[PDB]
Amino acid sequence: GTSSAFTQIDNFSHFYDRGDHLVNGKPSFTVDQVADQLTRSGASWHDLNNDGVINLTYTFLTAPPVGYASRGLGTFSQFSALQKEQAKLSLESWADVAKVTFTEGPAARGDDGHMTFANFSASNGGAAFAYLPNSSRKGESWYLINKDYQVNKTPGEGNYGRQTLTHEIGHTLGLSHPGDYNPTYRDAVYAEDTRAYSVMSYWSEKNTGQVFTKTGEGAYASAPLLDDIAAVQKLYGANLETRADDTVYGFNSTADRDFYSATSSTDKLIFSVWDGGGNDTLDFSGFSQNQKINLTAGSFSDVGGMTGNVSIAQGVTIENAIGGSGNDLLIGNDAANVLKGGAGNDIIYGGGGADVLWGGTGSDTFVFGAVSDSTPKAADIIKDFQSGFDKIDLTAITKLGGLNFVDAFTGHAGDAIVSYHQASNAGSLQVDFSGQGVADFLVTTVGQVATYDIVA
Ligand SMILES: [Ca+2]
Ligand SMILES: [Ca+2]
Ligand SMILES: [Ca+2]
Ligand SMILES: [Ca+2]
Ligand SMILES: [Ca+2]
Ligand SMILES: [Ca+2]
Ligand SMILES: [Ca+2]
Ligand SMILES: [Ca+2]
Ligand SMILES: [Zn+2]
Repeated sequence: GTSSAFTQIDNFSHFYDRGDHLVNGKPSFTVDQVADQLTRSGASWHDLNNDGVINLTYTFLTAPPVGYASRGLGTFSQFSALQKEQAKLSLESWADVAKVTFTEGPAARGDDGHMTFANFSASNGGAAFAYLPNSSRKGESWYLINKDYQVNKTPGEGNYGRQTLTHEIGHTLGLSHPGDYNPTYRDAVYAEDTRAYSVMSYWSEKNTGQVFTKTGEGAYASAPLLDDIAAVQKLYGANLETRADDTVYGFNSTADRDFYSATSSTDKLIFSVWDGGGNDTLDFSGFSQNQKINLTAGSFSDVGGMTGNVSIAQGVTIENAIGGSGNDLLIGNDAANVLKGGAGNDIIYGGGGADVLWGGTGSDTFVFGAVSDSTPKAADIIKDFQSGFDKIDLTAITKLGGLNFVDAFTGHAGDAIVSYHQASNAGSLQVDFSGQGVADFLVTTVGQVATYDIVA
């Protein structure tokens, strides 16, 4: 067996596993499988000028097009400045992940296509609608506005007015709904068909167990989520030029995107991280709720008192993570990561590569699941180890067999050596798991480590 600390880590890393199993009686689909499902119509824009990207233009209509009255949409009206500002933010988030550009202007000669945005007042027209890129109205999207329906009048980060724009633009890009779909999630074709995985879904995250808000309140992702991202990149290619240098997401964010920014402990973040390279950090230092942060590509995290609301896109490598003042879990990846616990009692799992770990205040547990996690040639470093408070857990390696603390390796498996260098305040832990008479596991610390601070 293992310790509770390790079990909590292993559980969270598998908590959102997708594929090859039944969930809610429906098949669980992987991100790749969903990317195919959302693009099953075959409709897309084309690179007419062959420059390796889809360059599109758009116009905020100022007057009803020819044949407009035959649509039955009622009174025509131009987008307001608010809508124009939000539409641009929606277009931008799509342009960040896929090789597509959107430039305001009239249909031009070298464009691969043209888009249009406008409003109507006749409810019969629905809350909003768009057309696929292979239709005769390719590029068009329409939004309802009247006394009885006002959500499109004040679109804004986090509200349905903004996700609507992002959703309709999705359609114009060639994305379909997760299913053909009175309809309910029961009619879904796969399990992850909820707004927790894709803004194209009609169902709430509640169907899959996630928790974003309370009744009476609304909370919707403003930008393309995990599956949406995969879907569009599969169509137009991933944009690696986006934020290719060091980036911070969340608190103290440097991503310059409203939906990746947190300035209050009450903020509700719902996003999927797309990044192009560099040493990146997920800073969630401003929240007081227990969190669970996973730096694995394509994985989900429970951020700011919510669950399954944050994720990293497939093919993205994020290097660092900062917990809040609650008791959190932090899981790194194969890269060298800087993992910060913050206040509270945290459990930190470095993974592969030499990692830098910071417990913070509170009793913290640095967990190791394999020997390859902290080797002599690539050992982790605990910068703030507090003897008699913190612990080093090797329970997943020793499986509770214990260690034999000695001063020098005798050539027996399980021999462990805890040393301290009172001059540099540096401590270390060595062990001979294989029993070859030399160390095959090393953990360096800034702060004296004792024999009792080790759990095995
Ligand atoms: Ca082009
Ligand atoms: Ca970056
Ligand atoms: Ca990176
Ligand atoms: Ca913490
Ligand atoms: Ca690591
Ligand atoms: Ca600590
Ligand atoms: Ca801590
Ligand atoms: Ca490691
Ligand atoms: Zn739709």
